[PDB]
Amino acid sequence: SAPMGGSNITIEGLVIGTKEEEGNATEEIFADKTFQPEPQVGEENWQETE
Amino acid sequence: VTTDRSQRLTLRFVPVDREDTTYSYKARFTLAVGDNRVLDMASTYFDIRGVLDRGPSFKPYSGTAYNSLAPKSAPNPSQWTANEKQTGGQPKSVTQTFGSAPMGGSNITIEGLVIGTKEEEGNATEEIFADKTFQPEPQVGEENWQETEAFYGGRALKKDTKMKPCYGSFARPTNEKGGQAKLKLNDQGQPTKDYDIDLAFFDTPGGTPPTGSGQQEEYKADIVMYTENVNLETPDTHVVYKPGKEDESSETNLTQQSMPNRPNYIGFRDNFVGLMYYNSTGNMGVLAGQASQLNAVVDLQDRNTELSYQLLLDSLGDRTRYFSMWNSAVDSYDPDVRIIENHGVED
Amino acid sequence: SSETNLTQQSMPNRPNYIGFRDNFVGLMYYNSTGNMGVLAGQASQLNAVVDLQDRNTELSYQLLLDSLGDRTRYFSMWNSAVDSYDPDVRIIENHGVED
Amino acid sequence: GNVYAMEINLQANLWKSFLYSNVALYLPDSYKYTPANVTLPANTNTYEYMNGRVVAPSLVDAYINIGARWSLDPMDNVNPFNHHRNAGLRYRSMLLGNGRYVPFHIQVPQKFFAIKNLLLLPGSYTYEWNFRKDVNMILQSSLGNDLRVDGASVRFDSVNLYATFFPMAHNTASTLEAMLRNDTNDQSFNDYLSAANMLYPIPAKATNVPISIPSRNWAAFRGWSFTRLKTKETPSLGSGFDPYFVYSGSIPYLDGTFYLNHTFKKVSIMFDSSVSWPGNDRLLTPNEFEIKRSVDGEGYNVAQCNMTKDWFLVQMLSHYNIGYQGFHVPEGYKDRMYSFFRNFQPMSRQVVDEINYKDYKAVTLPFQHNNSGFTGYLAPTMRQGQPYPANFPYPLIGQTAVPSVTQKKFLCDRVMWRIPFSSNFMSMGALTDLGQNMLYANSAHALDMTFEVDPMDEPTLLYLLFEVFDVVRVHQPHRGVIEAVYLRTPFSAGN
Amino acid sequence: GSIPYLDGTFYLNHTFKKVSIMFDSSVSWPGNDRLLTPNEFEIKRSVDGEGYNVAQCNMTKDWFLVQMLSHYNIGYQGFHVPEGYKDRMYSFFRNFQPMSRQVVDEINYKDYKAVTLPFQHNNSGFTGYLAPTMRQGQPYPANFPYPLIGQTAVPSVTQKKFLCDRVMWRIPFSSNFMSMGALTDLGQNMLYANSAHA
Amino acid sequence: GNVYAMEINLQANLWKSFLYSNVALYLPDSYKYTPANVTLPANTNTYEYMNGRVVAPSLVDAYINIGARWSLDPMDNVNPFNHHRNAGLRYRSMLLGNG
Amino acid sequence: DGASVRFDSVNLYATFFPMAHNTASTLEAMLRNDTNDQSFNDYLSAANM
Amino acid sequence: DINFASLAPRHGTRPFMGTWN
Amino acid sequence: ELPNYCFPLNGTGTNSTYQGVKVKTGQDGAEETEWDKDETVARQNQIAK
Repeated sequence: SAPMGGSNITIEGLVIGTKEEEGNATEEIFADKTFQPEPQVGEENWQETE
Repeated sequence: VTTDRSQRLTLRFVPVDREDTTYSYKARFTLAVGDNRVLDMASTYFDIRGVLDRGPSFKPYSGTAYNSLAPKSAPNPSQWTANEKQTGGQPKSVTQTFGSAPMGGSNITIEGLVIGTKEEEGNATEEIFADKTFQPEPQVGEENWQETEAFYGGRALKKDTKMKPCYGSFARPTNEKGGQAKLKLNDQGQPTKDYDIDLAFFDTPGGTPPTGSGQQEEYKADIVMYTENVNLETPDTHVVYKPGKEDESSETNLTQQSMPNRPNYIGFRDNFVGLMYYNSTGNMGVLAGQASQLNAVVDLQDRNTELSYQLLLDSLGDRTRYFSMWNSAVDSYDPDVRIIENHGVED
Repeated sequence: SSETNLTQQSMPNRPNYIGFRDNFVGLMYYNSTGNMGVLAGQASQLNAVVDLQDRNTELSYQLLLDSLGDRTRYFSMWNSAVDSYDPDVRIIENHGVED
Repeated sequence: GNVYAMEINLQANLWKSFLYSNVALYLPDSYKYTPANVTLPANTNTYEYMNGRVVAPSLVDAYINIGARWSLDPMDNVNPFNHHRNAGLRYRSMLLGNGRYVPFHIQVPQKFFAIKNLLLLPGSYTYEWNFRKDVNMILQSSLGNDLRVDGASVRFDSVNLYATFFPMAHNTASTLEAMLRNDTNDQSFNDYLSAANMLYPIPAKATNVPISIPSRNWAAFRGWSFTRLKTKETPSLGSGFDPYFVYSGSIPYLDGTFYLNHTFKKVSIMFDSSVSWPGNDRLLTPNEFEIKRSVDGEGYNVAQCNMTKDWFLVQMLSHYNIGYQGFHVPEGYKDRMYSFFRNFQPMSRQVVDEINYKDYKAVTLPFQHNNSGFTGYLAPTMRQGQPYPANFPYPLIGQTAVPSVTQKKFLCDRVMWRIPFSSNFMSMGALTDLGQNMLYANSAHALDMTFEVDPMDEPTLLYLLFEVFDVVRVHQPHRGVIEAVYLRTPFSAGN
Repeated sequence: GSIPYLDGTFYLNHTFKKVSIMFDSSVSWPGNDRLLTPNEFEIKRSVDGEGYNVAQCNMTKDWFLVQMLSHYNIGYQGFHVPEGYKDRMYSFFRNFQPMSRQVVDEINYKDYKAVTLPFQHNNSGFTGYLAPTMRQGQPYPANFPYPLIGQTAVPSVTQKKFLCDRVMWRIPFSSNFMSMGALTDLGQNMLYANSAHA
Repeated sequence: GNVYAMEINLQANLWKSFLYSNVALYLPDSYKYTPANVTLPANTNTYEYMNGRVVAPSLVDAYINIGARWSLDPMDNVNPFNHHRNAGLRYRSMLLGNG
Repeated sequence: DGASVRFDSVNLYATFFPMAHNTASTLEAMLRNDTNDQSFNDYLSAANM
Repeated sequence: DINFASLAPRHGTRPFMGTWN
Repeated sequence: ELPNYCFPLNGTGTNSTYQGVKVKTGQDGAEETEWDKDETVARQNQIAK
């Protein structure tokens, strides 16, 4: 199963968040494969949809 | 050994004087030991009558009284607004609903759900519509697992009643048959002699009937919900999670979830400790011969009467026996809660 | 047998323990002047028992045992095992649940 | 194929629902947090705060210290009587019924030692007493919140004095009076505690508390009792009201629930700044009562904890006269609810050896997982995640068991520590053999005492009881006359 | 079932209100102004103007005294728990159980409604309708019982009672109600029955 | 997303099953009823009557008198020893065996 | 409800301390004298209405 | 019931164990 | 005696989708097809029969 929801998927993996950078340069924050995605983390509620 | 004379066993003295104040009460008795008697002061006590308010922080049970079997994060059947909106040319701003319809029945009309019938003439058989003020009851539904009737109905909370998760939900009854709807008062503030209840009617979506057989007349009510506003409360729970700052009714707020409030027993202390002043010479008790008038008590600050009495009873008796008259019931804890002793589980 | 009868539902029957009474009370006749017991010297016919209607030997014995010992100890020879009830069933004591 | 089904572990859930409700919710506030988008009141002593703060269920989860008796280490310093599972308070709170609004009708007894057993001869006596309306003093709560804020209040509608009289034959009662008015036959009484009470402040995080009393007599001294209190859990008795008593849990100083006795390390006693006591080479550490030790080169621990051979002996001698000619369990009628061996709980556990186990990693709580997919993420709420091999705790058992170190401790939850001023520590009589020695009955010594203790991170009191005699004699020479004479000694209290 | 008269399981002792004793249709007993209500042993009272209740139930001061005196010689010179070897299974304090509860004030709570059992719902959708059978209905706010706690607590009245489930009430014909010896002091008074009292 | 699951309050069920089996089934007959289409014998003192009569679980439910020690008011006058939970009768019934 | 009972036999058992006969014959001779009548008292000791 | 025992014993042994006189 | 049940996280379980409808214009009470789709109410309400 794949519990960690996100915004996109690339060679760098799952996009778990974003930051402003320059407003035009907004960086995609990829999950650090050495510990993320954590197996104890998943969707907050039963209405569930990423 | 015993007198034959006409003489009481128990005397009760009311105060000759008293001083009720901001944080204390004082009283004076004339303790008349009559003649040809002796009084043992171990017989004596103060018979207090009064009233407590324990405040909103009191809770003498674990868990909740209301809907305790409900899954947490399950909502009350309920409504909100502006859910589906697809523009070109408008954000449409519809009403939207979630719920269930457990009351099966024979037909649906402007009057709502047909729950039954009567003969009238054999040809004139009257359709008995649910009395919306208390039918359909939420606690009535299909008798067995096999059945499913043709037409259905139930209740839901109108959009103005803000969501709470069903676990712990209470709302006071507003008629003798346990209906929960508010009386209307909306023109002027007197009750309008009627309930804030509307029928809402439903069919399968035009994306599931076959094409052409879903236009012109093909729409037909087969579910009805008696939507209402209620005096909703959660007297013994709180919302532990919700998906945003918004307190309002919305699709995401159906996913709120609640936890019961922490147990908080309140009562008088063991042996009523703390109730009287002792070892407190600004507030000292008095026993004086009424002619002599000089106090025989002579108490001190570096004495501890309440602990001395707690220790004494454990030397005189068995503190594990509770005794309501003196409010004696010694403080404890569960020893398996103090020292965890984790033997695992027999699974 | 029918499709609706598939939905029949059952409940277990109520528990009903049957056995002899505490100390075998009720088994022998006492204080019951139709059916009185006898202890007599075989020669001379005078019964030494001489019981009465307004006497209660069975309650008298039940009270005696509580003064002579601890009724919480069962003893199969005399069928001694005093009647009780669960105190949490007599006085409900509803502290709610830890859920 | 087989019928469709879903599986639950009941026995694991009946245990987690025990640990979370009975221990996780009682961990100190610094182990809790406030949920996303929730607003609490700033007054932490209030029910909405104590209730509004969430606790991650991974603290005190099903496996925590599995296999061992170990009280959790933050919990040793938490008041165990402020818990919803204590039967005595449940009973006392249910005796009034289930509502917040409660009229009441109660029989409060008289406790003052010079009166509580007294026989009054004929006469008219003015009797007064004064009573608190302060809810934090007169009520108790199982959380200990500030009821003067959280909305409790009390009103007295009437207070009446009852007296019950044995219906004595008048010629017998008129004789008994005439004998008890004679000054040969003064009734006399002794406060059961019979002590002088000192409270000394111990600042937050102080490990040492040195205290002294100046040169004075010690005639008929009995010994010391001592224990430790929190400052917020101790009301001021010197005033009509104490507005800074912002707490309503148990009051150990008043009610006997003493629960920090395990926090003492050592106490030493020194008369006249030279004359160490007990001196005379008595103990294995002659000049100090070493109550417990954190590391033990010589082997002076006992009872499979870290209490010492000296201290356990001093306690078993002072409570039960046991230690000389061998230890055994004291017979139950000499082992009351406030006795030592009734309350003494030694404990041991094993832990992963964070120094010598080379494959160790320091995983903090948010990164630990066990039951992932089947459990909420750091909250008592809907299950989150995926099934995955657990990364915590390291195993202490089986074929892959991890290198491990021992920890040892004790609890002692209703005692207060005793040291009899008796030449062999035994009770041979109420007036000891040192309290009538050639020295202490004659020459006025000064006393210096000092304690070493675990640091608390909140302000505490040493509660020190100098055990003395505290006696009254009561003479009733005429109708409606009471003369009463007090002597506490030593620490005589009047002129 | 059990036969209390034969086996000692007496369970209706809480149902007595008062008992009065009267010799020769004039000589009230114990008389002599003894009790707070001299002519009657008022076992319990439903309303208490003077404050004669005890033990945080509705049993009286007079009756509680008489029972503690007759079973344990305790009342004069103060009440305490009787020592365990003198407090057997058929004794008083072993069995005496005082109780209190709060109920909605059906007179002074103005928003009250009298919802009878078939119309009450709580755990609807998750519970069988008036039967120990399959769950019925829908999840919905519960309409019963009214809350007696929290901020929205409802006006309430207290109820008080006691139980005594193996005792049988006692009244010693002894001049002070105590047991001083098996032949009482009044029992070797009243030989005086030359007027033969009824 | 998260694993498919369904949620159950085990603690409320362990308490409701206690109250229903130990108190609801012992409420006097006037609180019970006869189910739809079920035929009981007219002799009320018989097992088929005592077992056939159904009791609404809403009487003595989980929230009844919550927070208080209170014996139910119809139960004060019900013989408490006529209960399946009394150890003395269980022992005396099991002493003779289970047949 | 169908219960019933049948008694197949009833026997009286008695147990005797094996007292020395010169002692028992002495005890009998003391207990037969009217000075030494055994006496008993019903434990309840009441008239029942 | 004023716990209605009242019985004969007030007894004791020799330099260990009894024969009477 | 009393059955224990296990229930979906959302309470109602497997919801089917429905659309709101209304009676046409009050012209008949001649029921069967004299209803029409209510545009004031969402086309995907979630309900369990």
